Amino acid sequence: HAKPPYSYISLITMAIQQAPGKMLTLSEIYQWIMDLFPYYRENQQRWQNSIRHSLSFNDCFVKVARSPDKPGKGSYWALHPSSGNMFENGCYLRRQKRFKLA
DNA sequence: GACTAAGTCAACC
DNA sequence: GGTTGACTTAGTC
Ligand SMILES: [Mg+2]
Repeated sequence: HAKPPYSYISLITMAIQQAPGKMLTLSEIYQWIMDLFPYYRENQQRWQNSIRHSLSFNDCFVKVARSPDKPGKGSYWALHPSSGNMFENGCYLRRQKRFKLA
């Protein structure tokens, strides 16, 4: 296929938002992206590292530790509540200012 | 075409 | 897996 019309930032945000808990683990971020965008069924070690970079680099995704083991392995990732509706209203490729913190 | 957000590669933790 | 950074790629005005 051709590449979906969304940035990883957009992708990760749709994945978190649809989450029943509004937070996912890395692997669950990967699974959503693959369940819906067959394009991402390929080239995995390239884009999966780029998802990790996004999650760490971007202030709009903060991690939320697990507690009582649950399944276990891997933190949870959620959206900073002060992110606004950023990749929202028709701009999924380039944000008009990336959410940086202070 | 600039300006700066986004994606790559890759070491380290 | 989660951070970092140096550097490239690319959307948008
Ligand atoms: Mg982050």
